[PDB]
Amino acid sequence: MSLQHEKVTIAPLVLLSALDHYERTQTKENKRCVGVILGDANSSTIRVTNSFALPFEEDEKNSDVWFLDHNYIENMNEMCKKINAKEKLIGWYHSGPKLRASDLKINELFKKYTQNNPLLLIVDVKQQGVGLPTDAYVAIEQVKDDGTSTEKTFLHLPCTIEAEEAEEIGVEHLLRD
Amino acid sequence: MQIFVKTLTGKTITLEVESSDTIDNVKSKIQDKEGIPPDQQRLIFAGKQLEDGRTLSDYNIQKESTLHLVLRLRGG
Amino acid sequence: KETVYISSIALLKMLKHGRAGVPMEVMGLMLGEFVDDYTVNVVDVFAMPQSGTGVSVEAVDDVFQAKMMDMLKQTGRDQMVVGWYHSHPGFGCWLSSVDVNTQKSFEQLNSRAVAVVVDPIQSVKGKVVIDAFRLIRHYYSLNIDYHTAKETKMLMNLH
Ligand SMILES: [Zn+2]
Repeated sequence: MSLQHEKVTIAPLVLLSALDHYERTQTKENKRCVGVILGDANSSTIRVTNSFALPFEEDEKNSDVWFLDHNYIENMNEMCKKINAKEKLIGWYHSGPKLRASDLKINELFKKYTQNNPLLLIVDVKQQGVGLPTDAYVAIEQVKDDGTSTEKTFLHLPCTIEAEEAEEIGVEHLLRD
Repeated sequence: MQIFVKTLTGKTITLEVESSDTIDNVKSKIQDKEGIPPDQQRLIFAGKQLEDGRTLSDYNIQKESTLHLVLRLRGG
Repeated sequence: KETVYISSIALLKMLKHGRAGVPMEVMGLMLGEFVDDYTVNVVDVFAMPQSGTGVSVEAVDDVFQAKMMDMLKQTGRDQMVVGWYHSHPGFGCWLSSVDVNTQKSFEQLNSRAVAVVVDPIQSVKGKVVIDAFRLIRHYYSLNIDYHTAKETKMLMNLH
């Protein structure tokens, strides 16, 4: 009756990983970093638990123009597979702050690597505002009330930060002062 | 001929060898300049772990080539 | 007065890996930089294919360690290995005989190398059981501390 994916939880480590990626590539405020997210996307709730950075470059001025290293995705994910088979490739992330005209085309690229409709996680690394610096999206193709035409579009999913016991210990430790 | 052996810690080591050298003896040639037992050395080149039995001619390692040293990682 | 500074991702990666391996030991490499004579920064860590029991662990794939270090350079992590970490599920932090044989091989390539040991079992809310060590063979313990505004606001989003 209803879509399967209704909710998303993100591990703290994922958020800190996106932030470390953006910092270490010294991404200029106009620029953004892009990577992969891993986890479990079979239950209603999508669990984002790990991630890794991608080589990614784009034209500051135009949207259609970008490079995403196909070979790196394949290489790094197989590495991850050896270390942890539970964390499967479920989508991608970028540093935002918001959706960009190129994200639907970039998302189609990840459909090759995910067993399900990919999940796009934006992590607003500059953390402006109250409320989580995360927004989750899955692309769907909706039949516009034409009623035969369609319109490929990002569907928003609400987010929460959920930590395992180990991450909860680490975070409360880090938040010591 | 002069080759290079970079480590994952940044320190780089330079060796002078000849293409008629077994991987077993190359690890011994590393223990002389830094003190690491050969049994604890894993040699990598072009994605391949060098096997102690073969020589440089089996891996086509020419002059000024760069090897990468990984260590045996053992914890208890 | 020398201190090992462990970044947020490094601590969370090591804790998460320690608890997942239970009841086995786990290990991995530590990336960072030696800023000065009194300061070691561990910015990042990673785990290679390995095998462990309740009281041992060893790395299996050695290609993986080389490869991984090139992937990170490609994505902005230029830091190199400053040491290694493994877990003592349930029996505290200290260096065993095996760990010394491994640590000295590390200290041969960098006299400032570090060996970190975490106890996933004894680590609980309000008590993180971790320690950093080096040799001279006996060994000694280095003080551990943690470094940013960006990470801190981000962490406060949990709860
Ligand atoms: Zn130990």
